[PDB]
Parts: sequence; structure tokens; C-alpha cells
Amino acid sequence: IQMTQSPSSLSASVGDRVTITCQTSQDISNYLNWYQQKPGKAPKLLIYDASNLETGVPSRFSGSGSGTDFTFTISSLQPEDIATYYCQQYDNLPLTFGGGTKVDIKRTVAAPSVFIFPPSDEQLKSGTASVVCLLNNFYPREAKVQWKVDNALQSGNSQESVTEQDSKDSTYSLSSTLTLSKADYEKHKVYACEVTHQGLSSPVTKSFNR
Amino acid sequence: TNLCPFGEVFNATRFASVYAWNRKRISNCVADYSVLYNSASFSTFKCYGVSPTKLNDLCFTNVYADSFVIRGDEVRQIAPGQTGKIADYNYKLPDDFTGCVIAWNSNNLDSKVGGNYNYLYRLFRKSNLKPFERDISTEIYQAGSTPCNGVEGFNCYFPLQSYGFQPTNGVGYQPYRVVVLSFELLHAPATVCGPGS
Amino acid sequence: EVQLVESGGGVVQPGRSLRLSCAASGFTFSSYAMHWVRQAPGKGLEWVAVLSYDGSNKYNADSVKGRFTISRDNSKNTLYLQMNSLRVEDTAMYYCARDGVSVTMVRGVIGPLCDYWGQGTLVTVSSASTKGPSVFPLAPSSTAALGCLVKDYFPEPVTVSWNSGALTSGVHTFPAVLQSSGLYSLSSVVTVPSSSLGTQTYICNVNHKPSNTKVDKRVEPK
Ligand SMILES: *[C@@H]1O[C@H](CO)[C@@H](O[C@@H]2O[C@H](CO)[C@@H](O)[C@H](O)[C@H]2NC(C)=O)[C@H](O)[C@H]1NC(C)=O
Repeated sequence: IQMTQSPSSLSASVGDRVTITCQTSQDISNYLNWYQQKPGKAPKLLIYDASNLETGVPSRFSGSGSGTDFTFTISSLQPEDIATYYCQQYDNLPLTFGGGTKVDIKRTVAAPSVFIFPPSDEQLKSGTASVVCLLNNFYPREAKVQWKVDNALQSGNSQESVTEQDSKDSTYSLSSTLTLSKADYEKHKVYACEVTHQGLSSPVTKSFNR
Repeated sequence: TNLCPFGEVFNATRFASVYAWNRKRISNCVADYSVLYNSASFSTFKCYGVSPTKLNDLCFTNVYADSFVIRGDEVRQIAPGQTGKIADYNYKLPDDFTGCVIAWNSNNLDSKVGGNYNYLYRLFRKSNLKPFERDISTEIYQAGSTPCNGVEGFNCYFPLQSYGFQPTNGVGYQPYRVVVLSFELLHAPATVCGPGS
Repeated sequence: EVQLVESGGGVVQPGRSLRLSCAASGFTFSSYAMHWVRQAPGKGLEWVAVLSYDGSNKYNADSVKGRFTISRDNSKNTLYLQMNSLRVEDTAMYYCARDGVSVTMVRGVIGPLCDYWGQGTLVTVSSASTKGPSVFPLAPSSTAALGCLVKDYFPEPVTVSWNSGALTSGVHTFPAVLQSSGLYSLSSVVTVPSSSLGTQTYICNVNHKPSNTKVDKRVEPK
């Protein structure tokens, strides 16, 4: 049983040349495979046994098969190419996959726009208060959010989900969901979420009162 | 005057598999290589070591014709200095190879509907082949660190996998008949000469 | 062309049985081998088992040897994966793929392997009952933002569309997060100009098939 390695977390501008190297474990593997998996869709076989791509691919991909070390070359990067790339061995029947490589095209830096949302009065009837903070159309994804309730950080009360990179403008978007109850929401008065992004000098604080 | 029986090499109705590739020694005859490159039938034609123009002018001591069959995608490994299942366990070309490799598609003669599994290829071996080393061993190879007493089991396979050659397959998995001409030049008078030397 | 359509996955408590199906179409099915491979939510792919061209060669992977058995009906051009003794961990989206390169499996090497064509997200949910969502507005206050709050639902497959889906520009549908109560939480937002906050009405259409609940919720400013 192998543990195939792969360098993930790539970033390259539109129209470039990237490479991913899947080095195998013990019992050197012959004729790996290369797949791509866009979010929400099943994978797709890009290249045949270490080379000789199939029919249908835009011929921008390639690879070399030499014993223990393999490579996966992508020339002429495309805006509609952000996905997760795996590598699979088939010489012993317990087939193992790679680690997957998230791809994000390097674009001009984009400052985020942040909007806050109070918990609805209909939710207060359930005894809960969910405050939402939005981050829309920004790049890169390395941004931080910190909920400041009465200028006090609330740790362990928020979960944020980051969308996959957009296809047209190639920008991320995340949304943090601060969760409280009616009790601890009625004693505080001001709720805010500070923002710090690579395209921001000073933190941005969107607040509201109740 | 008697020409080299190249017609008894390419046109042969029955070709052997790649693990048991066939060889027909060519000597004491006249070469007519113009028949080869004056034809649009050969898909892959790559002369290694010899001139692209002196083909009909050369004179070698002996010539070796290695003929076999592999699928559409395994011809890239019939070349000096390559790594692959065929280029490791079936047919090994040396780095100092001096000759012309000929390949063409035969998806209509070696394939049939329902299946034509007469052709085989060596899938496993505990060591890479040496050049010109024909291996037709029929012992059950062992893959894992668990010994095998011949039983076809988890990591013990029959080392010959058949070729599934059907007409309705991808281009890479179609039968390609290959002829490899090896020009042997020894310290002896030549026997295979051309017409214009 | 060729499509490996799948159906049969759902929600079932741990310890029960549930088989899957892999309906083939197009190519000859009695000639190619067939794999089964799953991908957990947020994780990567993971092999499960495989079948030869009906040559009695299962060779299942570990942690499932004895729990999963691969079955195929080449005369029906279908493929099954019988599951028993549900390890709650087994919650994943299962993909069935073809194969033509295996050694003791399918006779003759024809084509590549693992042309995926997969679907059928199979969740091995806990005793907790499948709960419908509670849609809440994310009203704005004063580009202007506008969203809806999909909270406290289970399982994952929820969808959302803004006012008859003809409004699809400037919309951002976010993945769900797992709350501490074993329930999911999702938020979908749309950014519209302030010159249309009083002219055009905005409604979010949350759809949840497992719970069979569809709520058309307005979003009016404070
Ligand atoms: C078998 O050998 C014959 C003879 O060399 C080849 O026939 C030649 O084909 C070329 C191209 O069509 C013609 O220009 C020659 O005039 C033909 N020669 C004769 C004597 O007919 C034939 O193509 C070869 N076939 C294979 C399978 O290699």
C-alpha cells in the first residue's frame, strides 16, 4: 500500500506553465493516471497511463512516466481550469489516490466589500440569534474576520464558509455566521465584524445596533 | 541480384506478440529501402543513427528485422532510451541503436468484433530487460512481499496479459504492426548493400 | 454517448443494509471491468472494491472485506454494490467507473481505467431524524447586499434560487457548515443596487428534497 505525495496549494496567473509532481511510495509505480475534479462534479480522466492524453482534452496537459517520480505539466493556463487534480496508481489492486491540488488563477488584487446582517425577529422566536457577515468579490482568499461584540472578540462562536473561486471575475467570497441565543443577545448592544485582507491598509468594521 | 525478402516481413499474415517478438536475419541480398519511405502506409517511421538520405547508399554487414505487434499507445516506447511496460519487460532498445523503426496501423487485419485475444504482452517482471533479450518465461511472478507457490492470487499473476483488439476501440488501443530494422556492422565484409552504392 | 448513471443512495442509520446501483449505457458492459470509489465531503477519493468482467474476481479493499460485495448483471448492463453493517464513517459520495487494464480481471487490455461518470451522494446519517430548514431573512439596512439564512437542516442536499432563478447575476451560493447540534447551516446572498431595493421584490426559493420542504421567503428591509 502506497502513500502518494503531491505538492498542493498552487497559484498562477492566466496563461502560465505549472507542474505537479506525484512521487510514489515503495514498490515503484508504473503508469499513474491524472484526473481533474471541479467542485460539485465527478472527476474526469485527463491523461492516460503516465502520458498520451485522451480525446476531448484541450491538449494543454502532459506528463512523463519514469519509475518512482512523475510530473504533470499544464501549459497555457485557462480561467475555466480551477479544479482539484489527483494522481492514481494501478499496479497493486488497493488503488490509492494523491492529495489533490487546489488551483486558483492569479488575478489583480481585489479589496473585499463587507456587509453585516442582524438576526431576524422570526429567529428570535426560536430563542436563537444568528448574525451574518459577508465578504464578496475579493482576492486572494487569505482574509481574516473577527467578530467584535461590544468590542470584545467572541472565540468559538462563528463558522465561515468560503465559496470556490468565481469563473468570470476569478474572485472569492466567504460568509461568517456568528451564533448566539436570545439571552446573551439582549445584554449586548453593538455587533460588528472586523476585516483584514491583503488589499486593505486599515481594518474595516461594519457595525449595527439593536 | 537476389533482393532482401522484406516482403516476407511486413506483409506477413501472422505476426507474433511483443513478449515473443520474432526476428528474421537478413543477409546476402540487395537492399531496396526506397520501397519503405516512398509509401504513405507507415505511421511511425524513425531512422535512428542512419542518414535520412543515404538510406539506399549504405552497406551493412548484417541486418536484423524484429517484427511484433503492440497497441496504438505503446509505439512511443519502441525507441532508444525509453521507459515503459513494453520498453522494460518486452522489447529493450539500446542507447546506441543504429537502425530504422517502422510502424503502421492494422486495426482491420488484427482486430475483429467479439474479440481477438491471440496477442499477449509481458505485464510483470522482477528486472528490466536488456537489449535484444527475448523473454518468454511462463512462471507466475510475485508482486508483494508474500511468497507465491505458483497460485494465481492477490499478488501472483500470470505474467502475460492478452490484447483486446476490437474495431470499436480508442485510437490508442488499436493493433499497430511494428518492424524494427537493426543494422549490424561488424569487422567483416558487408552482405546487405543498396542499389546505388 | 456513454453514461454511468447512478441512483440508490440515501440516509440510513448505522448497522443497516443499503445497496447501490450503477446503470451502464452505450458501450458493451460485459467486456469492461467496473470499480467503486467514494469521496467523503471535503476529503479526497477513496477506493472501495472492484469486479472483473464477471470472472469471479472481487478483491475488495480493507475495512470493507466482508461488509461490501460487488455484484453485476451483464445481461442487464447494470452494476450493484451491496452494503451491510453500516460503519457510520462510510458516509460519502460513491462513484462507479469502468476499467480495461487490470491483470487477472477483464480479459484483454481495452481502453483506459476509471472514466469516472459518478454520482449518488450516500450519507450514513445517525439516529437523528432528517430535519427541514428554517429560512430566515438577511434584510439590509442603510451595491446593497441581500440574503437568506438556511439554518438547522439535515442532510446536506439543499438548493436555493433567487426569485424564479431568472436573477442569477451577482448571486453567491455558499457551502454549508456543520453546527454543534449536528445540523447544517447555509447562507445564500445576492448583491443588488440601492435603486432597486424598493422597485423590484426579491424572494429566495430554498428547496430541500430529503426533508421535502420548499419555502419561498421574502426579504424586506428593516
Ligand atoms: C508489402 O510489400 C509490398 C512490396 O514491397 C508493398 O507493396 C508496395 O506498396 C507501395 C505503396 O503502395 C507501392 O508503391 C509498391 O509499388 C508496392 N510494391 C509491390 C511489389 O506491390 C506492400 O505495401 C507491403 N505491405 C505491407 C503490409 O508492408
